[PDB]
Amino acid sequence: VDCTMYICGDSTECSNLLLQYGSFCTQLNRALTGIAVEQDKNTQEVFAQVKQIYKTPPIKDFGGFNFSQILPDPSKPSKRSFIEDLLFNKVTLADAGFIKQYGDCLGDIAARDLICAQKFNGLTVLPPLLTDEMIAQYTSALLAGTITSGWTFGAGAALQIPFAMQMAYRFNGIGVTQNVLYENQKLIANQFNSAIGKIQDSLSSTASALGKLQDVVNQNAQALNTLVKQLSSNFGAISSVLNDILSRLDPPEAEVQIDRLITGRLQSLQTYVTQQLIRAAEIRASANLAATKMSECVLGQSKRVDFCGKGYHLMSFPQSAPHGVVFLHVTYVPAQEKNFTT
Amino acid sequence: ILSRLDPPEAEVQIDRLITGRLQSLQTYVTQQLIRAAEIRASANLAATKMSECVLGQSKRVDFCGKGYHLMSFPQSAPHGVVFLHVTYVPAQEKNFTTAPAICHDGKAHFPREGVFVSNGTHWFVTQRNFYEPQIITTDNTFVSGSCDVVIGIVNNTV
Amino acid sequence: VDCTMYICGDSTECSNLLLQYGSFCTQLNRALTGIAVEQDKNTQEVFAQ
Amino acid sequence: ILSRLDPPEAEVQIDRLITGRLQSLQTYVTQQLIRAAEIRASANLAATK
Amino acid sequence: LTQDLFLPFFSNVTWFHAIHVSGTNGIKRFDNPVLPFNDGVYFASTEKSNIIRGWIFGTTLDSKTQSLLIVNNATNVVIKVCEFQFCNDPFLGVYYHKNNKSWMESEFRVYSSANNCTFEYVSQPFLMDLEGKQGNFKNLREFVFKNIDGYFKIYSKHTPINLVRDLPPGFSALEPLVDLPIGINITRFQTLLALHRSYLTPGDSSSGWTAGAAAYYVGYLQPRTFLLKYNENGTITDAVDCALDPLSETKCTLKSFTVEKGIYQTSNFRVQPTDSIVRFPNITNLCPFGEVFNATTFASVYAWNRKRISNCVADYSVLYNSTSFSTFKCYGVSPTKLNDLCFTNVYADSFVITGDEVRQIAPGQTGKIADYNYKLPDDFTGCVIAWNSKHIDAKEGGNFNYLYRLFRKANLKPFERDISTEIYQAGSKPCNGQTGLNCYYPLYRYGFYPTDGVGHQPYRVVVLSFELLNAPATVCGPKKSTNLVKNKCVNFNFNGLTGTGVLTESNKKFLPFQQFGRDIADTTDAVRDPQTLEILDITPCSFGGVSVITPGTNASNQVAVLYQDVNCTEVPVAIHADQLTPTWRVYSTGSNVFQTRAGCLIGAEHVNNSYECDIPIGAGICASYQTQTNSRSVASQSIIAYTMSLGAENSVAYSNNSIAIPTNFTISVTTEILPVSMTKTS
Ligand SMILES: *[C@@H]1O[C@H](CO)[C@@H](O[C@@H]2O[C@H](CO)[C@@H](O)[C@H](O)[C@H]2NC(C)=O)[C@H](O)[C@H]1NC(C)=O
Ligand SMILES: *[C@@H]1O[C@H](CO)[C@@H](O[C@@H]2O[C@H](CO)[C@@H](O)[C@H](O)[C@H]2NC(C)=O)[C@H](O)[C@H]1NC(C)=O
Ligand SMILES: *[C@@H]1O[C@H](CO)[C@@H](O[C@@H]2O[C@H](CO)[C@@H](O)[C@H](O)[C@H]2NC(C)=O)[C@H](O)[C@H]1NC(C)=O
Ligand SMILES: *[C@@H]1O[C@H](CO)[C@@H](O)[C@H](O)[C@H]1NC(C)=O
Ligand SMILES: *[C@@H]1O[C@H](CO)[C@@H](O)[C@H](O)[C@H]1NC(C)=O
Ligand SMILES: *[C@@H]1O[C@H](CO)[C@@H](O)[C@H](O)[C@H]1NC(C)=O
Ligand SMILES: *[C@@H]1O[C@H](CO)[C@@H](O)[C@H](O)[C@H]1NC(C)=O
Ligand SMILES: *[C@@H]1O[C@H](CO)[C@@H](O)[C@H](O)[C@H]1NC(C)=O
Ligand SMILES: *[C@@H]1O[C@H](CO)[C@@H](O)[C@H](O)[C@H]1NC(C)=O
Ligand SMILES: *[C@@H]1O[C@H](CO)[C@@H](O)[C@H](O)[C@H]1NC(C)=O
Ligand SMILES: *[C@@H]1O[C@H](CO)[C@@H](O)[C@H](O)[C@H]1NC(C)=O
Ligand SMILES: *[C@@H]1O[C@H](CO)[C@@H](O)[C@H](O)[C@H]1NC(C)=O
Ligand SMILES: *[C@@H]1O[C@H](CO)[C@@H](O)[C@H](O)[C@H]1NC(C)=O
Ligand SMILES: *[C@@H]1O[C@H](CO)[C@@H](O)[C@H](O)[C@H]1NC(C)=O
Repeated sequence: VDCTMYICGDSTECSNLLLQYGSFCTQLNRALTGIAVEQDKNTQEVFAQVKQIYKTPPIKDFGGFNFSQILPDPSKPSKRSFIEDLLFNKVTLADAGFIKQYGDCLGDIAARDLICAQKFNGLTVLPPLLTDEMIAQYTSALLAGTITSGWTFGAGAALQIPFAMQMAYRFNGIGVTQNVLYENQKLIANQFNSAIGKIQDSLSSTASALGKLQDVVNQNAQALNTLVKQLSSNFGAISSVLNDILSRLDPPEAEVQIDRLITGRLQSLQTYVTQQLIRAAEIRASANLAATKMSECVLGQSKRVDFCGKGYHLMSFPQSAPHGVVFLHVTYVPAQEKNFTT
Repeated sequence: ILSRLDPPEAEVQIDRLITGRLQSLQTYVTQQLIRAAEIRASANLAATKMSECVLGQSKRVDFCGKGYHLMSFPQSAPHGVVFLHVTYVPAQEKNFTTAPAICHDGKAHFPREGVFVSNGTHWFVTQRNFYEPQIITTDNTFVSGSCDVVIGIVNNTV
Repeated sequence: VDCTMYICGDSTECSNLLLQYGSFCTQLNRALTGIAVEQDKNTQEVFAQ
Repeated sequence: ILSRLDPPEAEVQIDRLITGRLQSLQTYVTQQLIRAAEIRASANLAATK
Repeated sequence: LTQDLFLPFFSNVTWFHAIHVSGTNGIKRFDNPVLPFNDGVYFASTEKSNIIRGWIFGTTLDSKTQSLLIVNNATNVVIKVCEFQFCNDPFLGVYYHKNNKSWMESEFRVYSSANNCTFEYVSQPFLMDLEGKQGNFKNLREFVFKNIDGYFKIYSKHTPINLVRDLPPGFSALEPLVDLPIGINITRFQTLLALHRSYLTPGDSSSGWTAGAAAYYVGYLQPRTFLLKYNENGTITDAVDCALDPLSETKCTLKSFTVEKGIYQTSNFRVQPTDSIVRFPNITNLCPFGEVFNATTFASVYAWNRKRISNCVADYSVLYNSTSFSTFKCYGVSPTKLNDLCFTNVYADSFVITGDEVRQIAPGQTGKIADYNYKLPDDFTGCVIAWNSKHIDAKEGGNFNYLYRLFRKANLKPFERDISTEIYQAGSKPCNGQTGLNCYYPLYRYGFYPTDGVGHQPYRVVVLSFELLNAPATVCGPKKSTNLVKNKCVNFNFNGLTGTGVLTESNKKFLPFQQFGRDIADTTDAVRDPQTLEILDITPCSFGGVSVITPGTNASNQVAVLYQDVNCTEVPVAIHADQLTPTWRVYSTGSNVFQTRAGCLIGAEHVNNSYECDIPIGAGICASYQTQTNSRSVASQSIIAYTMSLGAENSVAYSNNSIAIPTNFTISVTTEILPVSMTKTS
């Protein structure tokens, strides 16, 4: 937020009165920049766990498990997974995420768009340091490392292991001896390929990933629109237009009306910044939870109940989403419960 | 203000200073509450890390250190704490040829705590984190069913 | 919180001055309702496992 | 204020009350948001436990 | 951090010279021209021969206008504000005379006459004088002259140097000399030289006298924002011109003189509007104040005769000797802004009351007039004019016109008229339309004799009521319209609606009566030119989104700028580069312009390599300050911009039947730091 452009605009009279008023501007911006670097630290702590960009192996079948829907697709410019392509569509992101250049609002024919109703009033949107293609490079490295090494690349160097020979231990970890896998390897691989097909087709109908990710996109966008509309409040002055006061009244009497607008708009900025700090804390909590879930479900196999999935955790796969992450949790779920005497 | 103006006019100027100073204090207190929450979160994380790394050995990945957690030691610091995490980090990574369920005497043989590595024309069994091969005996192994495992190589199992 | 009843009470004079003043009331209530549904989500996430 | 003063002079005194009471509401709502975060943390801990 | 009139850093300074007839190889010259003042002057002069004596200040430099004169002669300095008739080429008199009974007889060759002197000031002589040598200017004297609110302010400094033909670089802080209350309009100025060789001029008409290479420097002050650093004694020891370069702009948003390595979002200390604009409609006709204020008869207060004032120019100057106003009180508008405003509707409301009742023509008044006769409203927005009129409304027998109401069953509402002339039963018995016990005729006639106290004398009141709507203007002030600069971030004033922004031809369509359009934020974003009917839109002068990338002020001083969301070809148009200092255009055009996905990065050399990130620019690009000694021979460090790397690319050798098993381990000990508490305060 540029302080003078929001409060005063282009007004040497107002810009002079804001000087002797106070030095809140520096304090307000110190808080907003602390939030901004935290948004990059969150993404780093979630996605840059491994610093080795493992290439996806040229093999595409691992004992029957397909993986073609969660691995990167090399056809289109975005080297994202089929499902990651499906996730970046359910989130509208009708905001400054879609770039609006400055020349788009200089030459205009009908009415000024809100995106530059806030631009012309000192409210800018900084872009994230990591490109959405860099997030996809990090997730593809994690999937490769996982499906080709298992436990090993999180605790050290990647040690190659056959996949079905790996799912044997994944079964040994939940209390099921190895032979149960090899004796059901084809049925097990089929049950796995069907569930991913189900999540794929279900990520095309109801728009439920929109739940928590679109909610934070709508929150941020709405706060800026509120901050903009609040420039039409009088706050006790004879007008909410600064050039109306400056046209009718002389400096001694115009300073009384301007100081009301200055106080009201400084309060509006302070409210915005406080709400942003609270939401930044609420999202840092979720980012820490996601950084824990990655290292404990993708780089390992957790014994914690209901932490990675619902049943007995086997493995997990990360998928990048706009301003977030998606975890595909694979569990065991025994279902037959035949009675016995014991 | 109190030197130049009289009470009726000085009260107008003083009430402005009172309002702004109260707002300055309110802002300070709100920022302090937010930072106190952010630091209570870290203090709870440290109280979890102590009881789960120093008073125990955690299986959680990357929770106490980087590799496989062995133990941890606390060190006091100004307004904080330092943890010395001791991990395992296996590092020599030599390749081998492996296969599950060696098929001997018309029955499958799976290992307990093993992966069934193979020397040149020789087969053994090793624990996953450290190369230590044994002979495939009846106690390094359990048996279940016929030989339908997708690879099932042939061996002796003495 | 009903905004006008706290600030103005029953005062068409005050209720008219609060209009041209500003629209914080709406943003104030948006925050309190987000808190209220979270209190139900907490209880659900704890007990309706 | 509304009994002794006329609208032009009563509006000056009322706008002070409006500002003060709006600030009082905003302080309440901010404290409620902070406590709601502190209790959502505990509710998540209980849902984990 | 203050906004005031300052001499910009690295600004143009004009260099003037003299004859030096004893050093120009038998060649002379006479040039100390008349220069503009322009909101303040910076004057410096390296000299050795004490040839500079003082200055002249004024507008016409004739006897028809007052002027100011400063002459430091030897002992004491003389400052006079008289009416001088200066000569076309003024200079001081004698230089010296050795034992001829004429030692230091300084006669003024400056003015032919001095009259009507108002101010006179004498004090000790400025820095130093009476030196005589060559090849070294052992004294640099600097002066800043200001003239604001009647006072003439001089600030000076005196430093010893030894140079030849250079205004020496370095920092300069001038201390206040004098604040003189001379109160004169000052537009031009001129320097006083001491040119004499045993005589002022030659034998007849030439200089042919001592000319010791007089040379001085002149700079002009501009409205700027500076960041001053006061020391323990209160002396300014350092400053920053916030409008100089991107680095200064950063040291002003962070009010500090040292900047750490990083990228900083920046406030707009960049552009300043230089010219203003007035565009009023064609009215060219004066309002009928000669017949509204100067009439044979006015209305009675109860029949107060509202009339309207359509297209005309409202110039209250015409009534200055015509009438004297005892009351002139404006509501919702200031009396000093009535010349800069155009109104869409105006009304008159003329009547006559006594002198003691003129106070009852304010908004919230009570009384016989404010209750039963006139009753101004609460939100008036107008001016109330009143003036004694005993010379036209008083007769030697009495003037029994101008009735007034005294009895009414209820107070009048705002701007309501009443001529009811019924009988007003005061008690409870019926009135029957007959004046009796409690029945009074409600209108009574004022009696205006010439032998009355000033409280009972008649007063003519005029109550102007105007509005300011989006309609076209009808009444305008005496402001004179200027041209229409429509690209250059000016101050504008179209129909009394002022502002500051960039005017530009618009494609918006207005309704036939609309004069301006607003936005979601109540800000004027388009205005109609009332002289060409053309609609043109307004753009802010400030461009937001400028981030300055610096490697630290204690490491270097070269920076890179990031113009967020701006095409690299439209940077000079977005920041208004032609209105910037030359040290700003270095960062609008460039040898190395790099178009990132965030915006245009100007100042850094885009390399094709990749490193771990040092200063995050955004959208995948980071930047750092790397040396080039291995990149080029005798190469200095610079700022590079690269696409950060996510780590070493690797590949796992996967297959159906191959496993890797470790043969050795590595016990490692890593640290983890967690804050547990913070400082508790009360
Ligand atoms: C040089 O400046 C001196 C400053 O003292 C002035 O001397 C005055 O000369 C006038 C006559 O012109 C006398 O009436 C005053 O008595 C002198 N000054 C004093 C001591 O008050 C004078 O303005 C300049 N020129 C001369 C003649 O010295
Ligand atoms: C400025 O000087 C002029 C010229 O001397 C003054 O005008 C004369 O003033 C004298 C002194 O009272 C009168 O006797 C003359 O009748 C005036 N002449 C004319 C034609 O005006 C003038 O008074 C001076 N003004 C000031 C401000 O002192
Ligand atoms: C406007 O006129 C109405 C009607 O003539 C006035 O109301 C009446 O006031 C009289 C005297 O106070 C009462 O006897 C009547 O009962 C009222 N009639 C009604 C319909 O209420 C009213 O006072 C006038 N208002 C003004 C300010 O002039
Ligand atoms: C794997 O997935 C692809 C794409 O969904 C599908 O067409 C195919 O039937 C699956 N089988 C293979 C080749 O493993
Ligand atoms: C037997 O199993 C069924 C379901 O498997 C269960 O509903 C039932 O309660 C069990 N016991 C008896 C006695 O039927
Ligand atoms: C300033 O000086 C430069 C360099 O000598 C010259 O090119 C330019 O015309 C000057 N500008 C002004 C305004 O004097
Ligand atoms: C202040 O002034 C005194 C004497 O005028 C001088 O000695 C000192 O160096 C100055 N600066 C300070 C005290 O910082
Ligand atoms: C102005 O008033 C003076 C003083 O009565 C008078 O002499 C003069 O004629 C009037 N008119 C003008 C145009 O000065
Ligand atoms: C005012 O009225 C008088 C009538 O005596 C007339 O002579 C005069 O010209 C009018 N105008 C002015 C400006 O005095
Ligand atoms: C107003 O004046 C300008 C120039 O003085 C002229 O071009 C224009 O036609 C006039 N009329 C209108 C309606 O602008
Ligand atoms: C920048 O402008 C050039 C020429 O006008 C155009 O070719 C290019 O596509 C533009 N790029 C952007 C990002 O605006
Ligand atoms: C960077 O690589 C591109 C790709 O060919 C090339 O066009 C450009 O000249 C290179 N720039 C430098 C500075 O090496
Ligand atoms: C063998 O091991 C090395 C490192 O231990 C590894 O780089 C390589 O890919 C493995 N496989 C083959 C076929 O070399
Ligand atoms: C394991 O590594 C250490 C590292 O120095 C080495 O000294 C030791 O001999 C190794 N053990 C082996 C090769 O068995």
